[PDB]
Amino acid sequence: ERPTFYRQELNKTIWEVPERYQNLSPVGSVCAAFDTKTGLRVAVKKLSRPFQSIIHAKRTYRELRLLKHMKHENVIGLLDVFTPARSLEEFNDVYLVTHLMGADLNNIVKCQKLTDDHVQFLIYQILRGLKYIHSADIIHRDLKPSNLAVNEDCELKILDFGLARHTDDEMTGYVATRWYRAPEIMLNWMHYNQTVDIWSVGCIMAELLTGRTLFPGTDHIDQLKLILRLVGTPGAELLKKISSESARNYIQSLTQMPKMNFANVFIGANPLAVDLLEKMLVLDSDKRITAAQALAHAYFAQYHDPDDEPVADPTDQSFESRDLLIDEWKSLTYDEVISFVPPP
Ligand SMILES: CCCCCCCCO[C@@H]1O[C@H](CO)[C@@H](O)[C@H](O)[C@H]1O
Repeated sequence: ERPTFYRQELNKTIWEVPERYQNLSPVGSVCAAFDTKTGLRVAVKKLSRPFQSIIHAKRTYRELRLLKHMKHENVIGLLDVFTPARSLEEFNDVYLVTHLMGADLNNIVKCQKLTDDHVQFLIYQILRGLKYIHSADIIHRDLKPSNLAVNEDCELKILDFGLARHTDDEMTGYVATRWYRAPEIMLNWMHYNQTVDIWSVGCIMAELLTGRTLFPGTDHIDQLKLILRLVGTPGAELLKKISSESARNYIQSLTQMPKMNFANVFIGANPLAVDLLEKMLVLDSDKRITAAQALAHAYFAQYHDPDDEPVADPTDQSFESRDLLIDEWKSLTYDEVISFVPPP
C-alpha cells in the first residue's frame, strides 16, 4: 500500500518522496517533478516546519483542509498529499502535490502584449474562482501574477494557499509582495474583507492592460503614496483607522492628492474595462465591488454565464475556534493525510 520512498538532499533540505516522483527540481518550498504514474509535470511543496508551534500546527491543518476542499476549474487542486512517516508518532513532515501548468500571468506579461479580449477572458476566469473561494468564506490573501497559472488552452488556475484565512478571523500581518495588496492590510486592520482580493485583481488587471506594474512601491510608505497619487487622498470618514492611530496622523500629514480620472490614465483601454477598475480601486472596502457583482459587469458579457459560475459546498470551519495542543492539531492533520482521496 505504501510506495517505496527515497530521500535525497535538495538545497540544504531532505526530501523523502515516493519513487513515482522523478527529477525533483527547486523553484524556491517547491520542487518541480515528473510523475511517472500519470506522466504529468507536477509541483511538490514540502511544508516548512509544520507542528513547530501550536500556531503552525493550526496553520497546517487549515491549509490542507482547504486544498482538500477546493474543487473548481479555476482553483488549483490537490493531486496528492503524503508523508514519509509510517505512523502518527514518527509523523513530522508534509508534502503537497499539484499540477504544473506551463505558464503564469507573471511571465506571459513580461513577453506578450495582451489585447483586450485576452484580458477579458483572463480576468473573468480569475473572478470566477474568486466567486468560488469567497463562497467558502475564504480570503486568499496573496493574489498576484505568479500565483495565477495559465496553460496552453489558456485555462487559468489560482495557485497559493497558506496565507488564506476564514473571514471573521483576527488578521495578523504577513510576508508577501506589497504591489497587489489592499491598503487596509497595509494598515494592519485586525479585521477585514473578501474585497481585499478585489483590490488585487484590480491591480493585476491594470498590469495586463498597460503592460506595467500599477503600483511598484519599494516600501510601505512609497507603496502608500503611489496609491494616493492615483485614487486621491480620502475624506474624513478616515477616523475609521483607529486600528493604527500612529498611521492615521501620518496620512493626515501627507500632502493632499486629487483623484485622477481613470480615462486620462488608461489611454486606449476599453471604456467598459476602465469603468470596472474604477469600481475595484476604491480605498473604501464597503463601496468596493464584489467578485459576484463584478461577474455581472458588462465587460464580461461575452463570457458571463451564471449557471457555470458555481458556489462552493457545505463545510465545517468549526475547528477555527478550537484551542488544542500541538499534538491534537498533529493527529487531526495526520488523519486527513490518511483519509485523502486522490482524483481520477
Ligand atoms: C490610503 C488610506 C487607506 C484607506 C483606508 C481603507 C478603507 C477600507 O475600508 C474599511 O475597511 C474595513 C474592513 O475591510 C471596514 O470595516 C471599514 O468599515 C471600511 O471603511
